[PDB]
Amino acid sequence: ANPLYQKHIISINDLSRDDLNLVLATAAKLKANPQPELLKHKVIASCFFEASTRTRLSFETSMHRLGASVVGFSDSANTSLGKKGETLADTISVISTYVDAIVMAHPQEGAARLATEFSGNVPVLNAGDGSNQHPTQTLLDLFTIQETQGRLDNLHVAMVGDLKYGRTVHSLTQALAKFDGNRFYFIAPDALAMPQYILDMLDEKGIAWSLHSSIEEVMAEVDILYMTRVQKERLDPSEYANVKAQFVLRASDLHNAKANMKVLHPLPRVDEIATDVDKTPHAWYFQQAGNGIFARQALLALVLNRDLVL
Amino acid sequence: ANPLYQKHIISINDLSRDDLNLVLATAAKLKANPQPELLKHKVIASCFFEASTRTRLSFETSMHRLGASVVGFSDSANTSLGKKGETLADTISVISTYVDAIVMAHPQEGAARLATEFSGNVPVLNAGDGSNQHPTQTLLDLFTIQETQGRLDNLHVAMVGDLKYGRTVHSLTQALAKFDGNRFYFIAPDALAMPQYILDMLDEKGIAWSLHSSIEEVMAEVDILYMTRVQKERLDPSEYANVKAQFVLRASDLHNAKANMKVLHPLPRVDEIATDVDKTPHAWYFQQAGNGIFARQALLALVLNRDLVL
Amino acid sequence: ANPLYQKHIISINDLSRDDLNLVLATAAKLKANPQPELLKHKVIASCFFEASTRTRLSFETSMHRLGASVVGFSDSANTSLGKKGETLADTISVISTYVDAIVMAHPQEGAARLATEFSGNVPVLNAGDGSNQHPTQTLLDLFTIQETQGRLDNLHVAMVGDLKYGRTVHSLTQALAKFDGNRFYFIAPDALAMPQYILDMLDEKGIAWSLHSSIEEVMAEVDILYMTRVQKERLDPSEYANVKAQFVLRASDLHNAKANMKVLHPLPRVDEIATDVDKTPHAWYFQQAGNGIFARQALLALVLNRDLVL
Amino acid sequence: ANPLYQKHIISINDLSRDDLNLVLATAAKLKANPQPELLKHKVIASCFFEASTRTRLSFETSMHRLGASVVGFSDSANTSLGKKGETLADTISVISTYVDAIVMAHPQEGAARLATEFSGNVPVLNAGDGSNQHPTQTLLDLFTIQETQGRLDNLHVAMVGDLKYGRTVHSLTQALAKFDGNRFYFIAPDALAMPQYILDMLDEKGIAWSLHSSIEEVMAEVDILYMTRVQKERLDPSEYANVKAQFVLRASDLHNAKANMKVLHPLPRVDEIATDVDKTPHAWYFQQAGNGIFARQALLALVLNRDLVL
Amino acid sequence: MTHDNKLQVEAIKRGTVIDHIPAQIGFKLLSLFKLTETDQRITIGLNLPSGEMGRKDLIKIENTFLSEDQVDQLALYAPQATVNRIDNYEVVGKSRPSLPERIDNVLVCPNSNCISHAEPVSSSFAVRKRANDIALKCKYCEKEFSHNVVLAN
Amino acid sequence: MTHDNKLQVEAIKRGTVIDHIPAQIGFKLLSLFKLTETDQRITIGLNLPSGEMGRKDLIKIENTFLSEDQVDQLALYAPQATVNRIDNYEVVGKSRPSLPERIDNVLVCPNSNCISHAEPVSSSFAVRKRANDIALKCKYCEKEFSHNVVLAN
Ligand SMILES: O=C(O)C[C@H](NC(=O)CP(=O)(O)O)C(=O)O
Ligand SMILES: [Zn+2]
Ligand SMILES: [Zn+2]
Repeated sequence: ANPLYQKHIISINDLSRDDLNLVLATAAKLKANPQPELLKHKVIASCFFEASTRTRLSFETSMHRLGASVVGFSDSANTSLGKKGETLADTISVISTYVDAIVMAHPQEGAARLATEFSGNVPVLNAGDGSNQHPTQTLLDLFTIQETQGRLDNLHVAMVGDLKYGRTVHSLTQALAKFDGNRFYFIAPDALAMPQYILDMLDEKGIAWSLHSSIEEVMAEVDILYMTRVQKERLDPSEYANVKAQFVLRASDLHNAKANMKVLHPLPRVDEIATDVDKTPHAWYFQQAGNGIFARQALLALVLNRDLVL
Repeated sequence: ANPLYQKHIISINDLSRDDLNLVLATAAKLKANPQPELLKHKVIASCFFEASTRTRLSFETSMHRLGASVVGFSDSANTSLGKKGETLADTISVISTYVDAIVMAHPQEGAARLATEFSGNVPVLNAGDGSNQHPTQTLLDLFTIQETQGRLDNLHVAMVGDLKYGRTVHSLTQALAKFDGNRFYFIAPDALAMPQYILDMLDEKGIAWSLHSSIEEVMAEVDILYMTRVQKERLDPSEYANVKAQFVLRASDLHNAKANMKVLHPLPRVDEIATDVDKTPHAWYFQQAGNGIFARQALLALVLNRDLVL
Repeated sequence: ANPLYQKHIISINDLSRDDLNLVLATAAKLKANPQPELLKHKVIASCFFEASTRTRLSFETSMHRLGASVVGFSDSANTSLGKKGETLADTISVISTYVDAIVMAHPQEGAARLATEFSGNVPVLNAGDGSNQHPTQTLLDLFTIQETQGRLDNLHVAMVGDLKYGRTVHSLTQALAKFDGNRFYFIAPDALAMPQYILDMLDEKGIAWSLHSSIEEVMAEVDILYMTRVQKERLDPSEYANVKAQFVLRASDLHNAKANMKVLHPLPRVDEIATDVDKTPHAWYFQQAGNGIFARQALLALVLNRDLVL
Repeated sequence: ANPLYQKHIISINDLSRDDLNLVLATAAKLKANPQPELLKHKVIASCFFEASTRTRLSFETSMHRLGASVVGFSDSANTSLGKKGETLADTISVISTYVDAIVMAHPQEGAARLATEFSGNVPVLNAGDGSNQHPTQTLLDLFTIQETQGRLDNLHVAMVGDLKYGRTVHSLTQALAKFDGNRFYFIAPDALAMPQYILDMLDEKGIAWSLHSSIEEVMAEVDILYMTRVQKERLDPSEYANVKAQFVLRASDLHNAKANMKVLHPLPRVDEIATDVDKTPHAWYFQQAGNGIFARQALLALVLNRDLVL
Repeated sequence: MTHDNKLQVEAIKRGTVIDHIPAQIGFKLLSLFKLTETDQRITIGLNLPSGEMGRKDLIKIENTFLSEDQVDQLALYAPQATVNRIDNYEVVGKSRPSLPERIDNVLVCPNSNCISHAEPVSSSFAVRKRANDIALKCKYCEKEFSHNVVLAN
Repeated sequence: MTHDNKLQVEAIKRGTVIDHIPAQIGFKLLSLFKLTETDQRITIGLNLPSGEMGRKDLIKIENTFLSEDQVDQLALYAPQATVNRIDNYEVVGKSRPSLPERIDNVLVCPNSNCISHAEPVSSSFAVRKRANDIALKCKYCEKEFSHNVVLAN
């Protein structure tokens, strides 16, 4: 049965153009006629080693929207699974003999990957592993994009903000280079510029991209404006002040945005997107979040379900 | 359909004499023949921004007793929804696009009200907002009163304890002045006396009330003795010692209590009610707590359910 | 042998009119002609179990300005004393074997005195024992008045702020209550009223005092305006703002004050005194603060030197 | 009257070529013939709101080696100052009434100076105000160079490490920028580059500087190799390891260095300098560290003694 | 009113004129209710003697017509103030600030814990007339407060 | 003085008439410089039509004269405003705003860690005109920023 059936969703690099598409068709279906007891009797482990309430609450809602039971923890504070030498492997080993699938966010890279080497037959799912992958957000982005733009090809995507350290933005890029004809505009502080490996990757794809210094520049050509927050802490309170003013989206900036242009942001936003934007039809963050749901049970369904009946 | 259908239960001042009555009839019915799958497929968000285990555990039991699914957090420690400028509005905005209704306790006044301005079509429910409202406790009190006394009219209610700072006692008062012929006896330390606005309100209602200095005074006339704990911290360890002895209920004090008189206390009690009282038929705190359940699903049912079929 | 020789200064109610004068009298000479080698070869233990950096630094400077050595601590993190259960009685018994004088601040009432029971021949000085006493502070308060007003007898003293829980004013009233014809004006919110015992104590010794609603009422007849700080916590954060504004000194309010009129504040101040009051010549809390160094010096001088050749 | 009399040393950009010499000149004499009773009867408040044990101990030893008394604190746990909201302006105003000099380190920029506005006639010394200044440190840096190299003019100074966020080097460059013919070699990773303003400031005063990829390039022409520590956090823990190894001194790298070549490091060091570099005669950061005691002494001597009979 | 001193014109074509504003209050009205945001000719008179008082602030907002709402907001600051509608250079209608029943976003809740503060919500107080003064109850914390305090907040 | 008050804005005897203030700025001026806090008869014209600037602003501050300094500070807001000295019905001296060495109190500091933000400390910035903009450096953090930045926030 299904390609993604019984698979471990860890990195998006593992996920083919087709896989994304598959996920994407399912998500659209569960959004249409939701099937509440698809995971009936399954028990999922929501192991939030690094808490991520926004994400924890999302995934769990998803689990519940398909009638699945949930057990797990959040924040490694309660989690007495922090003895002196309590290895994640040893934890995963035991959890496997309790649950049907495990959803996990860890504060270190590849912990989800390691997790699978000890999960036995239980599929593991990465709700984030350090400064590496966060597959689920990417899938939630792509769906919102496709659902708004009507496609995932030839888009003029505008990424804004912390290009250098931004977990999500890296994966988003990765996904869209898996498609044909996308043009990227990278607007960011030189202090926080997109990694050369990404750019290096994009060239091999024969992918046209560009570095910009201010949103205005690409206000008009954009269809999808992805925004991210500028983590001040990785900046001097002063340079962050010269830099700030430069990269915040106000709605006055929207007067150029073509009709279909949508502004996304993994959330939370704070300084980067003003309340003015909130009211304009171009504003999509909150919607983007709601869709975190369908992209999520879509994945869950395919993974834990053989036949994709919808 | 139903008056309270799709409504936001925030403040009891919003709630009419009739509304309370409605809630009160439903609660009595669900206590009679419980309907376990009334909220089947609904997903509720138990957002305990300020933890309140007693209350969290209660509401959630309620949610489960009507077959509803639950997602949420407790204590804003795990809740990584505490970034630098992470606004409650922005949180509520996203949560709305996940759940069916939200139950929340916040450490600040009107956060539940604000919550509704960003909840869209999702009803919000106040499990407490600072030093303001706590509708649910009041409804749980009133039911226990009605269930014990047989009515909510002409009662000689005796409030005891921290009248000045006591969240609950203020709302309880508010509710009973919505009914006819109740007489109130306010016994409290002058340092912790009932706010003049409340008293001011009660006069406009043409409501007879009285200030007393020791329970003995009204031992006999009372039907309902509401007790609350004296928060020592808002007192000098010494004045609290002169004051203490004065306001604790011992069972020897009960020899006068007429048969039907019941002693309620939102709980936890500590110094205020002795173990002696626990065994006397006049003792009702624990019962009062159990009823937190029916008053709670009664509300939940009406709110999230169009027709009130029971 | 001078009166204050080898005695522990524990309470203000321990010192007579005579002893208060002798202490205010010695301080006058020290502030004039210094004795830097007076306490040379002395070692005063400075023990602050209650971190009181402000009080401490003054005591410690006082110490070093008399030629004495210091060893000690602050809080109970910088302290490894009395963790699982070692007693204070034990600590003292140990410490009073190597030092020459013990200055200690403790969070519990009566600590100071309990220490005098185990210190043997070593003098204990009280920097503060919770809500109880703090003579050293009063002493300086008295020296600032005597010095500004030229007399401790026949005064008009206005005491504004948190009168009930203010340990400093309770002390000042009793000291001032040992000198002829003082008249007092208590200006405090209903909830922070000068506790009755004191009020009784004044009445009994034929001493005039009156309650006022605003400092404005008495600016004219006032000589000394001792203001205190209302810790908002002792009030609900909403209750605070209503009466607050009735109790905050601004330079405008200063217009009808006698020439000699001085405003005092133990410190720290936060809102009760406008910064514009600093440029006004009546402002004297900082000069008050410095006199703390002589009051404290005088004391140390008297308790450790059999004869004060001054 | 000597130049530096009763002045607050706040910024390096406050001191002239003349003042830098006079400070480095006095230190030379103190290191030779000591004046232990020079500041006897002095009380310098040592206030560290930013715990800087290393910096502190040196200042405090400097103090005691001049005969002065000390009172003070560290962190803000050992401190009960400015909890709910007392101001720094207030703290100073209080403290500057009993002490003779105030040495303070603060985590916020400009604290030092704000203190000079409220200290009245009392000199403020800056041990450090966040990313801003720290003259005392530079002073000693200058004294270590002058002393090792015999001159502050005509040098080859290599500055390796975290150039952008390093407060110490920004200062050293400006001081050195007041003396003739200094040439500079900046060896720093792309992300930790000597911020442009400084670069501008050099260019403007005809001063030679160049960017190099490795310390190896210049070992030969170098006189002073001032190395700094790259706090890995300013880089992702993975980014750190790639360029890291390009910026760590080992005794092998030392082979082509001039005789006089000295390696400096403010301390602490962690990886940037191999321990094998300690046995090499160019290593001078510890000797650098000790000269901190004279630089600081000289200062204290100049700011508190009208005439330095030396 | 309109400036027609010894001999000098200074009359508006069309629009609203707020007169009899207590002195030192005009600017507040100006900022508070952001009467400045416009692109129309606005003429202000600071401290102008009248028979009704030897000082008064006077604002004329050309081609703008204050809704009965706006007019009523002026009730907490300039009640004696009159609001005259001009059209064709003559008063086509006088009206006075009646005390409202709800004051929006120009007041600040005194309650320091009130959710309002940190958040993107516009103030709102249930206005109610009582004994000594007007009580203003916050929509959020539901705390009643003497407007004396609220304005002085 | 052309003083063509056929209807728009007055003219006085003594005082200062700040003129050619550009667009909305005027309000900023009054606000920032507290030119409303005086018994004096200020009289403001806002969005006053002037085809040579489109719409400009005028603040007439009767019997009041600004110092070379008080004038200077206007350089950042209304660089081309001609301050006027008037003490006997006609102009006794015009004035062009000239950049000043320092700018105290009016500004705020872009660097949040500036101790300046919490204490009773009036802001102060040295002005340095460096090509295509103006650098302002805090008296405190000693951190230099573009006036564009210092002005935004
Ligand atoms: O017609 C009117 O409204 C009365 C009129 N007076 C005014 O309008 C005076 P004002 O300019 O103060 O509104 C007049 O009779 O001249
Ligand atoms: Zn409020
Ligand atoms: Zn600054």
